[PDB]
Amino acid sequence: SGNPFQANVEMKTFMERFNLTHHHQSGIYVDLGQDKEVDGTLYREPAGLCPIWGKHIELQQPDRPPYRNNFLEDVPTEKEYKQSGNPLPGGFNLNFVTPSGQRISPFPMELLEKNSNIKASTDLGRCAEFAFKTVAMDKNNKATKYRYPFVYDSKKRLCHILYVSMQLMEGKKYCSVKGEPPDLTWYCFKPRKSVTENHHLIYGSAYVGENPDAFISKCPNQALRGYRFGVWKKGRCLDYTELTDTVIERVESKAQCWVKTFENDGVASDQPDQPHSGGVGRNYGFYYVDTTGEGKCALSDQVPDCLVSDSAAVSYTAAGSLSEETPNFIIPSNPPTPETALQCTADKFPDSFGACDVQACKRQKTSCVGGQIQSTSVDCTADEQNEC
Amino acid sequence: DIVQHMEDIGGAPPVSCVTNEILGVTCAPQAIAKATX
Ligand SMILES: *[C@@H]1O[C@H](CO)[C@@H](O)[C@H](O)[C@H]1NC(C)=O
Repeated sequence: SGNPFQANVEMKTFMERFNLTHHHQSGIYVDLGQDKEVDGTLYREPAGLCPIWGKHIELQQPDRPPYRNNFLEDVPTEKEYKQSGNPLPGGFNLNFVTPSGQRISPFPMELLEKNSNIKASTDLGRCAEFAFKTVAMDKNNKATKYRYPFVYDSKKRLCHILYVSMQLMEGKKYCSVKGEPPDLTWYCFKPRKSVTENHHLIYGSAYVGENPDAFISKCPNQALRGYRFGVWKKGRCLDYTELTDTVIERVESKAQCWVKTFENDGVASDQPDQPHSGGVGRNYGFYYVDTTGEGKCALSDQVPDCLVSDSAAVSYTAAGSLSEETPNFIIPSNPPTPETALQCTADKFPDSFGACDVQACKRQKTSCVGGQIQSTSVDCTADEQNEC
Repeated sequence: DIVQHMEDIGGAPPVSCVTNEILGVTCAPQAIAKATX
């Protein structure tokens, strides 16, 4: 102990943004964390408090008109499905309108930023709040407490509400892949993140809008450059590569690692039986270059409580973006960066060394380099090595 | 059965209208495909 990353309120608050069981509190790959009654039937509801950057639902419709394979297309009308045949055409987007024909979805950010009811301080927050402020009506035309999930398109600046809260459909008894088998009503679909595509899409439960500025300080929105996540054990920060249950793979790029923190088979997921992960899962990882120059990806389910300095590493989570820098649409109109939380000055922040961990024969070294806290494990002293 | 299976994977209520605090009540202008709900 004497974990520098737990040493004071501000550091603790900083490191807490990485704990997806603390604030997000639901599934990531599939989020169905809540149950809501509509008209006497209980339904599963996306519930997570953090936006999932880059998450989209990839569809398996036939590759031909009228099918667009794009979840952001309107849900299909009965007449459209009659014309297409199987499977269902269209996408997940809510197509409802007011009596004058104004669409609820997609809804332009340009209207949300000048509306007195919308209190959020960022564009993402305003989309999330719009989603929170939308509820299903039941068969008596009464408001319920059931809320559809949203996708923010930060490229087009459009807020989408999804009528389809399903995120994963599979099994050849239920859905077809590219129209095969042709008798099936549903096409298959699954959540994806991609090394190149749809980074500008952000998927979330409507509950991201419940306290719509909260995600800015409580969610790991951006990748963290320059550090590997680790856990504090035997007096020093062990990065995931030192942990037994860690999954380590060679990767050709950092982006592939970011995609693996979301797609790997242990990511927090609520998909069947109705599991509630509570955000527990293998959601954390980092790209690093190992000592022989190979690019690797380490994935773990251990929530990080310290960091190991490594200027060529980048730490990702299942929830966050590939981007390492705060984008403009989450900066308040009016929360410290990693650079700020991790800042030090050389003459105020002396080197410290912890006790030798005689099992590994290594000790913690914490120092200030380049105005930023460094945290590594170094060789023990000669005498200490006697004890190893 | 098929209803329990769909519910377990997030199949949503058969809803024709939503209320939004900015727009008020908003409804499908044509019947939505039944299977969607
Ligand atoms: C993550 O949050 C959960 C629940 O809030 C908590 O029990 C756990 O201690 C946290 N883990 C940390 C800070 O490493």
